[PDB]
Amino acid sequence: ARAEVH
Amino acid sequence: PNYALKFTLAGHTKAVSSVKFSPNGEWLASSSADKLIKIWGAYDGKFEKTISGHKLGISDVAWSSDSNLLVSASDDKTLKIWDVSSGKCLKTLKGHSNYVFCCNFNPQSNLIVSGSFDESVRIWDVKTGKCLKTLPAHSDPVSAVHFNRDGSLIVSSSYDGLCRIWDTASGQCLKTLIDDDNPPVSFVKFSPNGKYILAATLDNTLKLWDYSKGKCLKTYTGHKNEKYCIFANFSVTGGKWIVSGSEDNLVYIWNLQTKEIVQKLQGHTDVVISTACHPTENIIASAALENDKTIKLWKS
Repeated sequence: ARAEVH
Repeated sequence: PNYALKFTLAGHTKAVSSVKFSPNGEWLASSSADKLIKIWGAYDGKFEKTISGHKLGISDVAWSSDSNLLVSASDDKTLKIWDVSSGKCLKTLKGHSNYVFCCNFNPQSNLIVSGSFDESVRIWDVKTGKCLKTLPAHSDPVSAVHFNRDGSLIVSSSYDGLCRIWDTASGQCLKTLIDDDNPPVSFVKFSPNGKYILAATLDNTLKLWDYSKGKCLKTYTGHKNEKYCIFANFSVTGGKWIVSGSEDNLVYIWNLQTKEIVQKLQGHTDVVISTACHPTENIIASAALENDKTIKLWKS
């Protein structure tokens, strides 16, 4: 999700 | 402007992922990695209600133009359409083969557009919940999707470094925008008047494009953005500003025309991932990640 870095 | 902290909204148990003000200005909706959507009073920050149903973290939530519905995008690979007043999940949109990251209703709120880690953009019918079209839009996760003023166009952004404009009816790619470098595009949206597109790239830069001419008109710098997909806004209730969160835990505000930084809001203890501007009052909502977990309301 957005809260995690891709 | 002179934005000052007025309220801090605590409730989410994990990083907040997005915040949006309802078009009628009454509420603020927030989504979080805690799998929940929360509603708060836009003026007093008073907690209103919690909407649950997603099986995994949520990355985005958006309001229908009449403020009656919400659509959320989750890592559970679905989007859910919710009736805000009742809290009911009207439809669960299934079709993406990977995490759904971004979503928005079109102006008529009869369609929903979504972007996924499956590298596609999907267009759904709100009433039936069926997918109408699937666009093989990008070659990396889609970070943002937004309809233009009349809903005839969709703009999408991706980690593939591109911003693409699609014809809603035909699904054809009408334009691809990219500058002299190819950093991931982490956010994009049309301006209120629909003439421009504001795009964020993971090289600490925000850019205002005249998509018709395919030219970059303004660049906004000074903040930190190299890791997260941080939202950006057009503030129009008072002075015309550009607003955005930053990885240095601050909210940045720029003069849209001069590109100068006019204010920086301090208070959050972690990355400010999302900001939203109230439709009629000079109010800004900001949300932060895991080490913070709160939403803050600022007024000028």
